[PDB]
Amino acid sequence: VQLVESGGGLVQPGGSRKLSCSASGFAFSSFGMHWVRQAPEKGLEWVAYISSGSGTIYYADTVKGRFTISRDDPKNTLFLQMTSLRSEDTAMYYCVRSIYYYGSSPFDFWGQGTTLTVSSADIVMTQATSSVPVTPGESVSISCRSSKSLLHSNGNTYLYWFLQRPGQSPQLLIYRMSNLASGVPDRFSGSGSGTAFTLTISRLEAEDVGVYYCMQHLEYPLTFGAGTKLEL
Amino acid sequence: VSAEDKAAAERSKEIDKCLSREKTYVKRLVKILLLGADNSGKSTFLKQMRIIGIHEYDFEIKNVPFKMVDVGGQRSERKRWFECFDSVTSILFLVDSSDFNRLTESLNDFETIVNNRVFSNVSIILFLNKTDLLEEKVQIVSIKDYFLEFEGDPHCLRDVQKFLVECFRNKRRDQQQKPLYHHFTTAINTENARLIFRDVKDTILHDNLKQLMLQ
Amino acid sequence: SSFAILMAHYDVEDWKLTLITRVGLALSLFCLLLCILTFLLVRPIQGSRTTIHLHLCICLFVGSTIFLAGIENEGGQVGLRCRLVAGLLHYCFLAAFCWMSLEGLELYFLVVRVFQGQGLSTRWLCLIGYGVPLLIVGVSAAIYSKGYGRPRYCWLDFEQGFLWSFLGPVTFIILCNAVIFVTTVWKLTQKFSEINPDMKKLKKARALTITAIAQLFLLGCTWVFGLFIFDDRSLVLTYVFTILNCLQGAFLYLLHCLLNKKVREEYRKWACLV
Amino acid sequence: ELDQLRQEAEQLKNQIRDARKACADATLSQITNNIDPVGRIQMRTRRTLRGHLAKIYAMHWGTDSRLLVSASQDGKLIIWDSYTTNKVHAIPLRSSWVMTCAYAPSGNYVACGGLDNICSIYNLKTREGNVRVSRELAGHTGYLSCCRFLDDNQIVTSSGDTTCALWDIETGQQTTTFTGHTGDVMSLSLAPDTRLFVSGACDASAKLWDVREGMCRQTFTGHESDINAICFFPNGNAFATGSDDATCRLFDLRADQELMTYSHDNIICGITSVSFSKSGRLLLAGYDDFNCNVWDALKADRAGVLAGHDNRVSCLGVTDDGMAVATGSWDSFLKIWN
Amino acid sequence: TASIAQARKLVEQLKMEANIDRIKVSKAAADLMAYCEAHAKEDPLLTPVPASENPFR
Repeated sequence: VQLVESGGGLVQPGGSRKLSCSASGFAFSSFGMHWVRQAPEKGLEWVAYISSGSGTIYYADTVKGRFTISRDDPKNTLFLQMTSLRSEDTAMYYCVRSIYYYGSSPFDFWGQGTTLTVSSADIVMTQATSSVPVTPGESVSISCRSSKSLLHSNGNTYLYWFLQRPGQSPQLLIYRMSNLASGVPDRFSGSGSGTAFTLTISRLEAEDVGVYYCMQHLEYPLTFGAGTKLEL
Repeated sequence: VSAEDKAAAERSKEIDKCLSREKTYVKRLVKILLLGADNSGKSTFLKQMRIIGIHEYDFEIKNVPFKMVDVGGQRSERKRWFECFDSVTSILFLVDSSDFNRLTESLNDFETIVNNRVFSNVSIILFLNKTDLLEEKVQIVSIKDYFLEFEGDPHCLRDVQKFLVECFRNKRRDQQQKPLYHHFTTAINTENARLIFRDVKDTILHDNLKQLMLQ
Repeated sequence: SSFAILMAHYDVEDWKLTLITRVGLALSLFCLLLCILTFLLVRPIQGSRTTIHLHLCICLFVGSTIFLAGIENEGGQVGLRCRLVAGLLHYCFLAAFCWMSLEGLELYFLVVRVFQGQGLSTRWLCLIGYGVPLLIVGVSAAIYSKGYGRPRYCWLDFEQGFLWSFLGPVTFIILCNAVIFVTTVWKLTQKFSEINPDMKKLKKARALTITAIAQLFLLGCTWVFGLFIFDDRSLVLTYVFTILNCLQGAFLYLLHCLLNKKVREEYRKWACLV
Repeated sequence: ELDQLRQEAEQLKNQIRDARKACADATLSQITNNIDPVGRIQMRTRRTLRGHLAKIYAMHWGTDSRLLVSASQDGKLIIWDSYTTNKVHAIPLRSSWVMTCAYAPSGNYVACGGLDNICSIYNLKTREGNVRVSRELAGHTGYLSCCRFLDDNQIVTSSGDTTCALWDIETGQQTTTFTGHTGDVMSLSLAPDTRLFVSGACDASAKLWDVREGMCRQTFTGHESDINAICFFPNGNAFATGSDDATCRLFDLRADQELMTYSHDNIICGITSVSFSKSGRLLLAGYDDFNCNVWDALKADRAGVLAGHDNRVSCLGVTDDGMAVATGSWDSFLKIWN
Repeated sequence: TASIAQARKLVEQLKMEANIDRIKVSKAAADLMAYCEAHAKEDPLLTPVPASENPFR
């Protein structure tokens, strides 16, 4: 598939802005859309969520009431509109696809994002460490912590592992805490105990470095961790 | 109830609405089963009706849908499985009359088809096809050279026509719970739909009134 | 003080009429209740006709119960109870008549257009049946709210012609259904020979006499006589009206429930089960 | 000549008859005359699946015992989640008169076929997000009765032209054909070891077939009319058939003769579908009397009845874990029983 | 000589169907009931399960 976003730039305090996303290669009329943000030197944060059929919309707590999310099915274009920007809105944005039915793998394809510059029930995650020196040929385990049980009554577990290689968009490593996504080498795994989770990589090789992230999707909102950087 | 089965329920509701959009069309549909012969000009009749293994045709007349089923010479199937046409309201039979040597063959098919159990509550619409070569052959070739029970003269067309219709009609055991109909068409190619429409309307009215008469 | 006072126009009083009214309404109420039960219980017969039958039976039951309970007044000053009783009776009987009109329209679809490409949704039928009576009662109350209640009865006063508030909707219905009935019977007499080929003249005649009488007691044409009850010099029509229309529900069941074959089959199945 | 060959065939038939008769040292009823009756089975509806607009004709369970596919004579397949009565997929078909369906073991593919004489194979896991057709298999001269997957690349097909075929999906060409019946064929089933398969053919005869060779190994007789259903016992050396004689029969492939007959005097309608249970103790069958009957296989008696439908029952299925039963009938509803 | 070929084919089929190893009925019945009784303890339809673990309860 393919997703292309547009609308970045530099703005003065006050005023408004608009961002657009255009899809190509798949059935846009059966998927659900998420908008995610990123600080210049820090972790990720969820911005907004819209669903196919235009039935449900969820917004973020930090920006509710200034933003609006919308879609147009026949032209395959998704819009986000923002107003009254402050210095706390300097960030780089991304779009995400996800589909929900029995057996699906949400958060599979990530776009390329864009840049924008301006002149107590939530579950909090904590990343174990910021940097771990390793060598090729060894094995590595990277773990993060949570504040509540992530096992729902129906057998599921909701923690997601993504990877961000240098200068690229995120790619899915593990969905629903134990599974493996398509197009990924078979040397990855994931496991952990209640509220404490860990991703395992064997046979460290080249182009296997970056920063790893663990995300939760039990109940809105979505919350990220700090991120863990790896040095080979 | 788990933030992800809610999306599943929404997906199921969308599919349910998409299905329920079609019930109003399924409930107003009339099915006809077409039977004919290789020399009976079935293709010309279908073409002139302004339409378009098994062929399907769908059209509409005066805001009523119609579906027609063409069996491409599978009548060799003589088992109950092949009687899955129990929803049909009429059987339309095209039969030739100018080639006398084949007439008997047609009857042997006719008596086989209309005497099955599933078709006891359906109507039969008979077409004697093209019915104008007779006007130029009854004075040339006598119809007594192939049949012996005929009583009239070889040249009067009306006697021959009555004889043909009687021979076709005398093939039904416990003749009819719903009547048999018949017409003569050569190249009309314009009026056939009206005749089919009237006959179907009469059959459905027959059933409605019999339902109303519950004493 | 009988059941013929609803369409009365001269304050008729006689004890024989009262006795006829009591007996007829008792039998009607019993039959109608058991009608509603049977139509709720038997499965193989759902459709538009079952729905309209059910609603008509409910309306008749409620209206007859109210009438038999509370028509007679104290004979003096009129309180709020008498006015409320008058309004409730007016609403109930108009609802029954509208369900009868819907029955006529169903028959039109069934016999005129044989094609089964039409039909109505339960929601719209319920809206039409119970909606127009509410509007009529509301407008009538708004124009002249002092007409409800009478010195001797809790029914509509004769002043300003207010009684026509019941004879307006009724008449217009009959003159429509009277058409449909004729058409239906006519067509049966062009078809019976082709549906029952082994019947003689008596069988056919009896089959065209047991069906028409059954259809008369839904298309509410048995009421026509009552439109002429306006003289003290004409009591034969009043007696005909009372005796025939008090037995409406009993005739409905004897015609549309016992004499149906599938209903007897389900009754026998019920007996076998229990 | 012809007479000598016919006489040799008659001698071989007499040899087969004598061999079959010599091995009948006991009846099935006498060995199992000390086994406790199952008692009474009172099953009940757990969920009712609604949405079809016409008559159901076939259904198949999945390999995880949670998902199923159903098909009707309006041109639609539906993939249901049976736990929450959710609809997972709705696939439109190209022809309306379709008489079989199947569910691939790996959970990636489905199949369908009918009066168009062509078998269609559909793919479920796609990067674009839709379910799209992958293969069309053609080559038969008559209508199509049943088709069952074997692997992700090999499929088996039976038609009413008196032949059966084994197909390689990747290439699109038959690798072996089975001939030897006289009348048309109705139903087939596959053993757990996936090396042999059985089919019945509307001549009161049934045959067992070998896949790796192409030759018929044995045939059995005994009915009096068409055969409408067939199924495999769990261990792969037995099978049971139903017929329009209202009589059910149980055959074994190593005794080379008939074993058990199920019949009753109050039944005058034939059998449409037959299925087995996990332990082989319940034999379930749908009839034309508007219901389904639960038989004790080793006793040949009536153990239970399922009488929830308003029309003829034509689809019956049992789970891979043993937890549910599914029924489909002409009333446009599916039911799940436990 | 189509009839001769057909008769020869029928004779070959019958000859192949003749020389097949056979056993008694009692052994087959014993194997069937043994298989049934071996797994009789794990059949949910024949023997019910507690209500708590049932997906359809």
